[PDB]
Amino acid sequence: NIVLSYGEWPEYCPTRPDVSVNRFYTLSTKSWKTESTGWYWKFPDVLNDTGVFGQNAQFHYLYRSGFCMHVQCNASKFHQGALLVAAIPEFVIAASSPLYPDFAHTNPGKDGQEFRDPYVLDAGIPLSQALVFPHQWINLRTNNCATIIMPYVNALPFDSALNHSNFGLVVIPISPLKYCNGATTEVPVTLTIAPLNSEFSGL
Amino acid sequence: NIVLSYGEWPEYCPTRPDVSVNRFYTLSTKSWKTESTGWYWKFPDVLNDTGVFGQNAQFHYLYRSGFCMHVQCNASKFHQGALLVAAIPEFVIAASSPLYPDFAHTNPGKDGQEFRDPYVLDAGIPLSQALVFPHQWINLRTNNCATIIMPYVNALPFDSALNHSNFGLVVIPISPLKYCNGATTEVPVTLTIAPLNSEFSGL
Amino acid sequence: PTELKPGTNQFLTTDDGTSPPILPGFEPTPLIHIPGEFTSLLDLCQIETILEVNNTTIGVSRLLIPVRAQNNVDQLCASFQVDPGRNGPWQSTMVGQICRYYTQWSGSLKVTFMFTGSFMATGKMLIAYTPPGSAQPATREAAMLGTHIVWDFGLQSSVTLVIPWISNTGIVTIWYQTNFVVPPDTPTEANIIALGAAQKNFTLKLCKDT
Amino acid sequence: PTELKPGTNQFLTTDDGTSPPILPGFEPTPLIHIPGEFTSLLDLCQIETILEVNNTTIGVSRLLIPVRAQNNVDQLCASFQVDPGRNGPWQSTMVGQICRYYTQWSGSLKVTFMFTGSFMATGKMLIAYTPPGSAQPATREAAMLGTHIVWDFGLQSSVTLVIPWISNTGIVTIWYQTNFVVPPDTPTEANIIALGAAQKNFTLKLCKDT
Amino acid sequence: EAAMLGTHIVWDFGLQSSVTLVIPWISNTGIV
Amino acid sequence: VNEASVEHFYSRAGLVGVVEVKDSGTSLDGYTVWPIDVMGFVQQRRKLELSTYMRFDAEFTFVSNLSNSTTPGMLLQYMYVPPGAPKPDGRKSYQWQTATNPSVFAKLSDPPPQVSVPFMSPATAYQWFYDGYPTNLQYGQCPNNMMGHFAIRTVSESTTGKNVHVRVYMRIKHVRAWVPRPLRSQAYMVKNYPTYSQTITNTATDRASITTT
Amino acid sequence: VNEASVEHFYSRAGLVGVVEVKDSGTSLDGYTVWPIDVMGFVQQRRKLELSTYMRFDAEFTFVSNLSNSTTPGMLLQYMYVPPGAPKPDGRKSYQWQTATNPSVFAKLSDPPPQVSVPFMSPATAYQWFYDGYPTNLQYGQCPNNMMGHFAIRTVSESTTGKNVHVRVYMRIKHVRAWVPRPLRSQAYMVKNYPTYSQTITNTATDRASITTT
Repeated sequence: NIVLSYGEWPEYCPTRPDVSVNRFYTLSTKSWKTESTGWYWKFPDVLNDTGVFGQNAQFHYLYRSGFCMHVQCNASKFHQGALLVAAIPEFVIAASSPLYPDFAHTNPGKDGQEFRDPYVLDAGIPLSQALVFPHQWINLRTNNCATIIMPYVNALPFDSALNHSNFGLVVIPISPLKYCNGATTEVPVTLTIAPLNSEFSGL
Repeated sequence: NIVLSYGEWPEYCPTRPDVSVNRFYTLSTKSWKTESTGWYWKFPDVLNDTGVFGQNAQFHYLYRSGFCMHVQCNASKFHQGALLVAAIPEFVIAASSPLYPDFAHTNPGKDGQEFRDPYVLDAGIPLSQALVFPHQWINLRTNNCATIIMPYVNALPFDSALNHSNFGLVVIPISPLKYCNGATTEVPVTLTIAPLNSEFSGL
Repeated sequence: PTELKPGTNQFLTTDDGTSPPILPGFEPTPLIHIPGEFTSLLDLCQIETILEVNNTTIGVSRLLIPVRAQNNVDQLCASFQVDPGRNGPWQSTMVGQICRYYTQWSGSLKVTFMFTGSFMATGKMLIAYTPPGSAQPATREAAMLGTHIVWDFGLQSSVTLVIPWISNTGIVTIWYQTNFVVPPDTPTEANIIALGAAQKNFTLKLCKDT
Repeated sequence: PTELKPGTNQFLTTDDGTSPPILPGFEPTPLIHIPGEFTSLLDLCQIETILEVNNTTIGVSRLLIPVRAQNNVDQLCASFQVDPGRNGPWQSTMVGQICRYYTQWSGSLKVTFMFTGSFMATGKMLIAYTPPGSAQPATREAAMLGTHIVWDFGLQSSVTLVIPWISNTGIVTIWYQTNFVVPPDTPTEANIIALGAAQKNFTLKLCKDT
Repeated sequence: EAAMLGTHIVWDFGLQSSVTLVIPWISNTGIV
Repeated sequence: VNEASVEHFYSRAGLVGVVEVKDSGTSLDGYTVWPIDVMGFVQQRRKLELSTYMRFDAEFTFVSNLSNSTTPGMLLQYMYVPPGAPKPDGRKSYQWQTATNPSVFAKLSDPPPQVSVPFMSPATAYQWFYDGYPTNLQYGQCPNNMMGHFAIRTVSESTTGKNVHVRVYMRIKHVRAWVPRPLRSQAYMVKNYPTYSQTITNTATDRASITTT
Repeated sequence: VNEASVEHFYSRAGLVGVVEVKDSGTSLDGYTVWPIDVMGFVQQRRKLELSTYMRFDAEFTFVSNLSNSTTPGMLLQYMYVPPGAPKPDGRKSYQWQTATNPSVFAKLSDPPPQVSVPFMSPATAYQWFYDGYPTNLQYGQCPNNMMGHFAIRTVSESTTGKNVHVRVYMRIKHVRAWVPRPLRSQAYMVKNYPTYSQTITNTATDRASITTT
């Protein structure tokens, strides 16, 4: 039903933002085609531009928060295929060589990024074992939605929002999307993220 | 009267066979001639073919049991000579050289095997000291019968019935058979074995 | 008045001793709570992770075993052995990778099957498990006479099989009970994915390099 | 402040010390019950085992001492000394083989005689025991004046003789008291077998290689 | 050997001069 | 179930580096420095990366000899440069004095020197994975995992003609480990970076078919 | 009556093997491996076979010197390869690293190294007699009596010209023994197998007659 990451709720350890910064932020919808592979957002990065959250995170010096993130998918009963959603702390991507990953890959922004090599998760680690992180399944016949709550996990009490990314959210289609002719080609995948117990310091 | 081997009764430590597998199994009769030397059965091997016991022991993966074994001899009062019956755990035969023993010698079957060199027990160990194992005497003037109960003794809790033999039963005529003319030449030696507290696992 | 025994001057070994502090009076940064502390590797064996049953001579397509309408009712979909330390499907699982760091292991395992097809699809599969001594079944009817389960796509989208015990072996096969049934305007083929894990009684012995 | 004594750096010896564990944290497989545990060699001396009295210049025929109708009534069937550590009949016994691993031994022994002839046979034997100082008896009548027993085949099929004490010597001889008596149609010769063992008070000292 | 795997008795002349066998049920068939 | 603990799995002492002073040959320099690196070998690098954060105390031992595996008595200095201090320039450099830098004086004849280093990080734990920039090269680096440099020296007036080989061993004590991470399938390319080769190796070996020893 | 115990009868330390590294001669190899074998000598083989099963802890000591019975200080490595691990191929092989393989570093000058090996069997006891096939050669063999290989090495850059002779001793501790077995009359032919010669030797010596010192 609902996944608590590592068994804990987020909590306070500064100025504490209220309802203005704690609302739901609905990101633009991704389309999952039969040919599609993967996405990863890697926030706090994703909300640094948008809204009041982005205003606080840029002009305050130190940062702490935790996130509720809801992934949900609109498909008919004639569409099939499965997704895997995971939240991986300190998710450090890599370069594949014929060498540093480019900033557009490391900090993809509010629109996320595509996997080149989902099988290695672009980290050189198997996707088979990505189930060791907090995860949920979306099987289009069983369910349309997945929800994960991530508490703040870092070595330091606070850290900077712009330099350091605490974790990343990966949505991968292990079983491809198949549909008979006449059906809608793209199946939309939308992402809604509400920060919880967020604190800012050093305005 | 009756020999408990090493002072213990067999006992459970799986499916437990009942009366169908716990009955008496009478093996074909051996004839002890004045010229005869020795026999050894070396079971569980002997019952792996015969009856319901053999059905269980072949198709189950692991095995445990203990045996009651009754040796008895039909002779008149004009026959003489003595036998020694022993049950030796982990009885490993050998080759005499002018070199591995042949499978017909190591696993003799339901008909047993003859000793070449009873004096060394075909192990290179003296027959004089075979009395250190659980043993009984048959002296044709004193008694016709010998009975030994052997509990399950192994290093492992269960083991395989086909590969590993837990012990062996040796019947040796230390004092040869003599009879005056007109008497029956052969003296029959028959062997009846009832397994006790037998367990099977991994069908 | 003391005497020195044969083992005196040696450092050869894994001995747990006591050394001098190199910086006395130094204060390490204090502990704070970090969520997610794992104190034993034996509960990393117990999470289900995707198992490559396909692994035929492909990428992310090695993780899923295809199923379709095969026009021959009784047929073998797939099979794999149940030993996690051996080279094969279990190398992708987490229980299989941390068995490669130890010499011995024992216990019970479970396997979970998810059917990924459309909501409209219907059928049955037969999932059989053969003990360590026996060779795998030749036919569907030989497979039902042992441990098995019949599993229905429409009613049940996931099924679990607990294999009873294993040591460093048992084979599990999947059979078509029925044909793959669909209404018109629906895709005719689908997938299944397996997830390997270890039970509570699983144990490990004598660490070794991988 | 310590000082090192003259015996410091030596490993020459049988000293019972303490070494470091080479694999700390390793768990040996637990104990289960195995029947037949023997905790002392001194109760292996106490089982009766067959004694080669014959051992004349033959195989399994060396274990048994033949008896027949000898037509001379008073005669010596056989004789053997009573020391188990010495070369001779007692090498076949178990008490004699584990005396060869020790320097000294002392205590009481017993000897058992079984008559293997036919149920129809009848007769008497005289079994005598001569102390360590004295030479063996020349005649039957000299043998009865010391320790002896007369033993009857028909009445008694086995007899026992406890020799009182011995140290690392005593001789036991067997005499014909009567002729060997049989009805017609019966074999005229038979055998006897001896079994050596040690008593409860037997002890061993200062282990040695064999 | 096929006969001992079913109902049987082994009978000894010296020890026992007579033996009895009760056949369990019959109708108007069994062989001994 | 004790051998499956996280504290037993990291237990033993193992070879963390091999270094040489070499003042005999064309190199008359006569000293060496060795930045403490736990992951220098790929066998231990892959076991550590099973965890994102971990906190431990270390125990170092120095097994030293000559090219003959002979150990004549001659005096060596093992100094310790904690993080944030300068390294020696040469044999006679003043950093070989400097009382704050702990040093150990031991002959080749003596049993191996041994000493214990605390937890040196400014953070509460060591980060083996860091997603972010500490301020291209800078991506994924932790400046706060540095433990210090050691730097062995032979105490000599000038130029002995002997090369001294020294082997360093490390134990992990009082270890505590946090959120788990999968084990790397791909081979490593370079020391610090995760980067992997363009040709992907499969995780499981191939068999003839999906049906099938 | 204490000297007749089963625990006193197995008590003392005794020579269980003699091995040599020999990098001086036509053999420049410079190392050796020694599979642990308790029965290597027929005197101890015959005492052990008095029991079918037994369970004990072992204690090893290494007495090492040169061909002169001289012991100059030079560094040796005594590793331990537990059952199920690979052996070293050569002097520089990576198995000489491998932290799981316990190793001891001791000079020839030092008193003999000493270390203690636990009970290593998967079974509850060691089987000196096994009637059966573990799966001709295979008859009567126990794969689970293997204790590991040791493998001494001199720690040397290359090719010293010295042969090192090392003697291994073993103690039996905490011994427990099960069902007794008679002692072998016949001489042994080959190491593992019971096989005996075609010409039988009598157990007791001959005298002139049954009558008769």
